[PDB]
Amino acid sequence: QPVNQPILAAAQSLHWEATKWSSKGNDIIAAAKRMALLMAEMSRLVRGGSGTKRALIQCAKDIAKASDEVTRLAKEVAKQCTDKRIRTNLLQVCERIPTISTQLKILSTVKATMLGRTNISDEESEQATEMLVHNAQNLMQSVKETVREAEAASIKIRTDAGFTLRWVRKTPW
Repeated sequence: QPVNQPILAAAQSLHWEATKWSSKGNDIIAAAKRMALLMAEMSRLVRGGSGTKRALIQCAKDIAKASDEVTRLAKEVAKQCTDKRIRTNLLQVCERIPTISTQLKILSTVKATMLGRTNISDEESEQATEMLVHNAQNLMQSVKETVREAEAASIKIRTDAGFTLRWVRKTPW
């Protein structure tokens, strides 16, 4: 029942952004929603005492897989974008995500191995937790920025080229 509040808040931050749009014809939106949902599960798992070890590692694996989908798709959009200013801005963020999510897998495994066990101090334990939480905030923020910029980039899409990603806002009606 206990939940690591900053991870849950980072997850809700991403969710608030992703749910501004429909997933229909929008994978970036679908993957971002999945990440937000998985990251909320992560806050339960880090704060949960047992059985977390297998689930903590799998949750990080799921989140990293969803991030590769976000990165892969956001890179195509940058490619089809005429505005260099937006194209350049989107690409760096897309590039950073794989590094952050690779780090999520490492830190989740570290936190998972160091659990239940009384060998390590409460200091090393909290630190492992804080490293994980920091990575989670960074990841949530990077995907949120990627969602916002990918939408901004769609406006400038090369005229009549390939297939675009559909941006429909659900806030109205």
